[PDB]
Amino acid sequence: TGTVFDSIKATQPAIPGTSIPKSFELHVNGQTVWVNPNATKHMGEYLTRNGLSHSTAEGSQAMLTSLQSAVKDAFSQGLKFNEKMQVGRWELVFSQRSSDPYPVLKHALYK
Amino acid sequence: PHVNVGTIGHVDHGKTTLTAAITTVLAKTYGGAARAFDQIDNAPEEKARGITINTSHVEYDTPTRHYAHVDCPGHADYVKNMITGAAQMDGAILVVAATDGPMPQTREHILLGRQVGVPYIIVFLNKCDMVDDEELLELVEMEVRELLSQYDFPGDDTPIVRGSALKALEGDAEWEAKILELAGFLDSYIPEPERAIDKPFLLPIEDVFSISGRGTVVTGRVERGIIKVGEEVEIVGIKETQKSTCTGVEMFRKLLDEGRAGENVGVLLRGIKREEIERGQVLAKPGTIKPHTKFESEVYILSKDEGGRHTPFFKGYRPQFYFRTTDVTGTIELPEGVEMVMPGDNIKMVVTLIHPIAMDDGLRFAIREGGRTVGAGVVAKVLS
Amino acid sequence: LTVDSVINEPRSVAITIDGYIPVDIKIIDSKKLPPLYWRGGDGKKNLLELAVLPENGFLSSITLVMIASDSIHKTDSLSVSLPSSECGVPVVNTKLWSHSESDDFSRRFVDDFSLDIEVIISSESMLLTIGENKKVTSWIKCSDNFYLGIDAGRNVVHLYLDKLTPSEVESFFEAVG
Repeated sequence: TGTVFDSIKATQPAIPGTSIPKSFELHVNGQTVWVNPNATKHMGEYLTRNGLSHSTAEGSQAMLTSLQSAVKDAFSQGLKFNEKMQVGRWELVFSQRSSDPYPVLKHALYK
Repeated sequence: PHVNVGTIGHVDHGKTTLTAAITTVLAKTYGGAARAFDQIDNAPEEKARGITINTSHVEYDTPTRHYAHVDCPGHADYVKNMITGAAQMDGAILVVAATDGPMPQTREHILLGRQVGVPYIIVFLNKCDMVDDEELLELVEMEVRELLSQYDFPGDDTPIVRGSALKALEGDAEWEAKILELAGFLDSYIPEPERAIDKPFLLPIEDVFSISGRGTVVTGRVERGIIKVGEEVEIVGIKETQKSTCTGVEMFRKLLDEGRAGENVGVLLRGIKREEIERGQVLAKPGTIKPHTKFESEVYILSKDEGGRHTPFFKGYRPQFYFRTTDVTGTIELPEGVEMVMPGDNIKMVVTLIHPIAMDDGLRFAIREGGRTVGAGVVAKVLS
Repeated sequence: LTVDSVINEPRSVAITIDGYIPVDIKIIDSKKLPPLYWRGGDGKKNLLELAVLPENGFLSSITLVMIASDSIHKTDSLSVSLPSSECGVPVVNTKLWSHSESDDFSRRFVDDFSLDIEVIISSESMLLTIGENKKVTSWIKCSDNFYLGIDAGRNVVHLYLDKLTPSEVESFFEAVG
């Protein structure tokens, strides 16, 4: 049993140069949130902009851990759908279509 | 037990003959040399990878150790091999022909070997058969020790063998015994190299993050030593050195309580703020690394075919120096009388940087200008 | 902002429309170096990001992530008056990011949220206005299905879309929320 990747179900291959998938079902405290590819686009942008570091796996794991600790704090205050979030150093927006019984996350920014 | 040794000396003084004789004679008197491949093919300061060093190699085996012996064919290859860390060495074998004394090239080579920090050097006098007097041998054996002592080597304690490689590989005894005593000095005088896991802990920072409810985590690969949970670590770099404690170590597959050198890990710190940590910094054992701005070093500038300048640079040169994880622009001071530094020749220079960086003697670095690697160097002496 | 040139590189621009993310246009697949962004609108309810390479002024993707049903206005039909200007991918003077070399994302995102955004949507086409300003200048035409418009004050103001069939505005309205 891993530390963080046990809460992630991968749905697409990894972003070029990282170990985070393009989209995944994140299981935080039982809530299943599917991550839209835009959040992962911005996370890979963060991890690649610093330059290729060749130790991107642990950085990606820590980034996913930070994202989970932010989404649990988003659940702590209640989810504001289609609105920017107030979690410190982050900002997330959610949505829920009728076909999806699980909410979707469309935006992830790490300042 | 695997030990790496190198040869230093003039090309036509018979160092290749010595290597062949050592291999064949130790293969006769002892077992055959093992084919083991224990070492990597490259060096620290990864941006300096791909300089196309020649690095002539041989291997032999003694009853106690297995020796990988390396030598360079030319001056440029030798200086590139010493300045970069390719084919690391725990000891060097100085080869001087007793017929004609040490050369200025050999003097410059052992000066470079001191600057890069070659720990021990033993001397082998070749072609001692082509001289019919023991006193001239005594005087040249004294002057090589004098030279070694001039360049801070223990010239008084340096083992010296008076042999002849050619007659040794021609099957004549009393010379096979001399190169066997050479191998015995390799076994006895050269200590076991310091294992990387036993060195002081040091970790270059590559990326920094903050996890809500958990704290700040740094993600880099550890270069030296071991780090365990609960220990206090000092971060040293651009800002003033700070203290923190490791409240856990995270790895890509499982969470572990100790981080050994060579592993890519994630270190959780205590009390430190994301804004205070940057990339160019390093975690270390408190008091084991110090930040410096000025240092004397020996550098090799890449030639045109190696990807460097097509033109020389001058006193007003201001490049970037890429250390473990970042570049820092620095200003250089050239030796007296040096008006220009062409591409392809090695030179000493005193570099002073714009921000402090944690450094010790022997740390290697790359020299870039616009993101392209243009030279390689190793710090010889830290300054104020 | 500052837009200063156009190019003529023929390459396919793909435009998908998910039921989650309203709109997204990908003119090129950028992997040489990630882009840097300009974010416009109201930061809380109406966010529109624009990406541009750091090496030059070429764009990567401009997409709005969320828009309010009140900040849009559906009308009967287009005012499709279109003076065709030079075609191709525009460029941007990247002086806004004076120090993009610190490698901290904070100094990489310039976003003036003081400017709001309106969307005029119809069963025929959709246009986007920014800044609540009465400025109009030449209209760059990236592809026959996607046009763009600059203002007199050195900035992109109006966006336009063509050849859209309501079968995907169904998903667009499922995503606008």
